[PDB]
Amino acid sequence: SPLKVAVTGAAGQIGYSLLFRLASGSLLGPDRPIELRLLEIEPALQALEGVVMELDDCAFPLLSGVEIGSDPQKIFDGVSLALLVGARPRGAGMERSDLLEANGAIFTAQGKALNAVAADDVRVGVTGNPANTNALIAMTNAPDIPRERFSALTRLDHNRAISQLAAKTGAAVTDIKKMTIWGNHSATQYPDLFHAEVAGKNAAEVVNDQAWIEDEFIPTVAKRGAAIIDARGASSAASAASATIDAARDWLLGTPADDWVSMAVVSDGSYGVPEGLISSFPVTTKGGNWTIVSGLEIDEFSRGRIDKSTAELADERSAVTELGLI
Amino acid sequence: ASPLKVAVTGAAGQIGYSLLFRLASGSLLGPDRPIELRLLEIEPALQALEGVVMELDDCAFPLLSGVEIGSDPQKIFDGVSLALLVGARPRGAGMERSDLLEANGAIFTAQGKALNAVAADDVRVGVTGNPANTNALIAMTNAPDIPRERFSALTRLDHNRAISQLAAKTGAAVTDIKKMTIWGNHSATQYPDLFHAEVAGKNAAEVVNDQAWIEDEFIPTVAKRGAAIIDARGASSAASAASATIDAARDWLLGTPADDWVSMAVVSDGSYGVPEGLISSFPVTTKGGNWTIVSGLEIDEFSRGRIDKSTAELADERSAVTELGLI
Ligand SMILES: NC(=O)C1=CN([C@@H]2O[C@H](COP(=O)(O)OP(=O)(O)OC[C@H]3O[C@@H](n4cnc5c(N)ncnc54)[C@H](O)[C@@H]3O)[C@@H](O)[C@H]2O)C=CC1
Ligand SMILES: NC(=O)C1=CN([C@@H]2O[C@H](COP(=O)(O)OP(=O)(O)OC[C@H]3O[C@@H](n4cnc5c(N)ncnc54)[C@H](O)[C@@H]3O)[C@@H](O)[C@H]2O)C=CC1
Repeated sequence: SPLKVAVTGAAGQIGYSLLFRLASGSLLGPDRPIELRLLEIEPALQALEGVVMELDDCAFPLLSGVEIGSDPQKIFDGVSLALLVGARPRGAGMERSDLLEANGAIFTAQGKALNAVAADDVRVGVTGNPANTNALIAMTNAPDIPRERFSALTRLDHNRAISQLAAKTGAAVTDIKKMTIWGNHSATQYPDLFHAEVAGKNAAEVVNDQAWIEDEFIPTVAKRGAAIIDARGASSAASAASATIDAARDWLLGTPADDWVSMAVVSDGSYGVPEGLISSFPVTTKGGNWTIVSGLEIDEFSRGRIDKSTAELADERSAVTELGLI
Repeated sequence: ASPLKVAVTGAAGQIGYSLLFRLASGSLLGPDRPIELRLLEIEPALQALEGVVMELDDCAFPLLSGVEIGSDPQKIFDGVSLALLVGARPRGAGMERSDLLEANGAIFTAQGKALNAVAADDVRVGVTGNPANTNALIAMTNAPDIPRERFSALTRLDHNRAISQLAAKTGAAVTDIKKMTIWGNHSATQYPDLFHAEVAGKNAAEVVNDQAWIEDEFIPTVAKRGAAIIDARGASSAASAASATIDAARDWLLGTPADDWVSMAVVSDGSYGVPEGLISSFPVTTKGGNWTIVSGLEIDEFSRGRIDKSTAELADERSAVTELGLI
């Protein structure tokens, strides 16, 4: 039976990479058909028709059907996975608050729609920026969907961190395990080498260089989005779509034993992350359910960085509360 | 498995951007066969290419064993077993499709020589850049030490587009559609052949039962699909062209299903009255990196007319690149 998958922002950059991955089998593998439900805003519908034409022209055996629309209550109808990509990208004259203000209402409305018409088993992945806060907004506006069903994307941060570590250590990405991104999808994010493993050995022990971690690794990961913008002239697209795919796939199909991934999810207070925030944690997944990895010891350096990020998250929560978005 | 060395030219372009990430995540060889990407561009695009590689790196693809970038085809093609020649000017910005022949041909003269000098003995070469058939003809001719059967031009997009149209018309799913054939040139003279195609074990032309629909709607719709995409999106069909490039290479290397066949523009041995030595689209089955033209098909009158128009065009293009000294 085809999985009903809603994708918002389907005519934009990320969408133009993502839809073809989805329809070709990148999400659930070669034996699981997919129904795509694509949401856009009015002046993009024509372009969306174009995208659908290309989808048709790929002759994808797993693509059971495509519906397009501009009403979230039509498109989210009975969907089991909602990928909320639609939102404006970061502009050059924008402060973070500018983008937060620009995009939040989207998630108020979409959270309400999901609450009204989504399938009982729905999982909701939020890619549109600011990811964490937009997920908080959607979650809060869908009180009849379990709060655990909402996750903001920090998987791009996670994969970027894996890439940087792999490059530094001369290891293959398949040798890198238990990478963690803590907190916000922003320049305050904390990539944690202290619980990661490179080819079976503690990553911090392998790289043996605190000054590298602080001066090169962390800010290269944290500011990689900006670096991509500078090198390419626009924010990440194909890699954001790939990260969206990885996160949703792992969420639905489960994480490898002896590994974990980064997902921004609602905090119950674990690791001193304020309750109610959407914050990136190390998690394992099984049967569509995530579990925050337990028993980790948080060193003083890591604690300082994590707190910096959660402080930023709390500020964002206050800001959207003031705007009346939640 | 040891990483397959795959060259992709035009890597910083639109098709490239839609192609590389699917290649690196396993679309070509499946979940357990790593690949080494070797990416070729011209100098003004190298900076953009760096950005692309940044994104590739940021996907942390387990199958992507490594990436090399450069502008020297002798270096980038070194040891490759698959060369996907996507690099070439597209239509637009002062150029119509007919202008591409002279604009792009020399690329393939040069890359042909490069491949001849440095590619792995087992190399297969797929030409996407337009005009695809004639560019493949040029590449093949300038690589005399590589078997002629190793070169193929992409008609798989036409093929997939025709499958799409047929499935929509008949209310069938794409999995119902078998034995689609595109004959001839990847151009407006292409001939999508419903007479040998199947819709779930039924003759496709009979299922549609409407010769007027075939001639007046189906064929021109398939032919002009690129322009339709542009008119709708405001940008060209990069994702579906990338998808077709992947399909063709994948089926070439891994083989076609036993109940099916695909379209590939390959060198003609005179089969079906297609002048020898043209790179022309044929129905083919594939096994282990080799193609075989499907034999014994009865060519009806109408089909014959259309096929001959397309091969006539291909002959004129061959003559043109011969006059230009590209072969
Ligand atoms: N979390 C992450 O790792 C990353 C997040 N992003 C964010 O993802 C978002 C999308 O980025 P791009 O695709 O590059 O931008 P884009 O502008 O190319 O595409 C956004 C699309 O969303 C559509 N849209 C706007 N409002 C909508 C609504 N209410 N419902 C449905 N669709 C709507 C627009 O019409 C547009 O086509 C941006 O906010 C960007 O900052 C981007 C990269 C990485
Ligand atoms: N056979 C088919 O079904 C299709 C063929 N095409 C053709 O594919 C070609 C590429 O299309 P797009 O990606 O849309 O164009 P594009 O302009 O976005 O990209 C072309 C890229 O090729 C690069 N390039 C030029 N000369 C090169 C050389 N000697 N070596 C390496 N790279 C080189 C350019 O710098 C550019 O980055 C065009 O010729 C287009 O007409 C396009 C769609 C379908």
